[PDB]
Amino acid sequence: AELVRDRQELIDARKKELKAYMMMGVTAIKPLYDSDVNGSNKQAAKEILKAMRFESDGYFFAYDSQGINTLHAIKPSLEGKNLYDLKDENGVAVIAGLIDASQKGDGFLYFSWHKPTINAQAPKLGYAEYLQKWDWVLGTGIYIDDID
Amino acid sequence: AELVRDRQELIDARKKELKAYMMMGVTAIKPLYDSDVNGSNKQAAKEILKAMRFESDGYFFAYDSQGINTLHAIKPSLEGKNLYDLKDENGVAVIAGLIDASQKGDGFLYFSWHKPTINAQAPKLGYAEYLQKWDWVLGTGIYIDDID
Repeated sequence: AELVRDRQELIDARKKELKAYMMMGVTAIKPLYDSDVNGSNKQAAKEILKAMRFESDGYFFAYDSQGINTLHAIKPSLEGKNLYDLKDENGVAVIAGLIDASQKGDGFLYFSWHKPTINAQAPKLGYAEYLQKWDWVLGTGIYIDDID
Repeated sequence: AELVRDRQELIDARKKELKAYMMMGVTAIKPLYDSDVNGSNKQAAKEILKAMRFESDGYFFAYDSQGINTLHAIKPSLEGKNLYDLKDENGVAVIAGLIDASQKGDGFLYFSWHKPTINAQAPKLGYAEYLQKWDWVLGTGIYIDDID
């Protein structure tokens, strides 16, 4: 019960951090987002979000409501690909799950994904917010393999 | 000793957060900073940094090595003023202390400053990093009045 409690404390602290990091990304592009005329500023906002880090493994991605990648800080070759049907190694439908979490739920989803610092899959806790003007589900995450 | 220990744990957790937030701000402007030609991109970087928040009280400021404010997210009327001699209510030379912390020390300084959410002075822990190309001591902080 105690070791379980300590783990949940660590998770909850990380969820609070995730909301802060997301706020930083959303506010960093706010001048562009607010002044946008039919997508004129999307390219500029992409360049800012893809540069941002809160640690080596701490980066942004975004997908539209159809599951098409609109930006990826780590693997920009994903941009323009439809990943709606993508499943992780445990059968989690990651992209569909993030779209739904951000729109209909609390923004959070557990799944496995490439982890930059080891170039291999690892368990992650993702957090996404929906930016309706651009139809972007904008997300980031923390890796939980240290806990787990 | 226990209540002292819990306070130090809270402080250290906040210092870790501060380093993350600073990284986000530094990386958000990296494309601009890296491609800058003699200050051409400073204005654009200011607009991004002044919009960023990690909470209502979580924002950026910057001063040059002479103590001249170069950006302030909360009170932009400070920009261009020389605040090198400024002292808080406890006689802490805030601007000189941040310049020195960022250049010669560990980046951290305790001082009191206007806190947005109460529009009044409150104790703060600041963290600054030096960006030499622009001579900006770029900083942010967390308010500690809750602990204290």
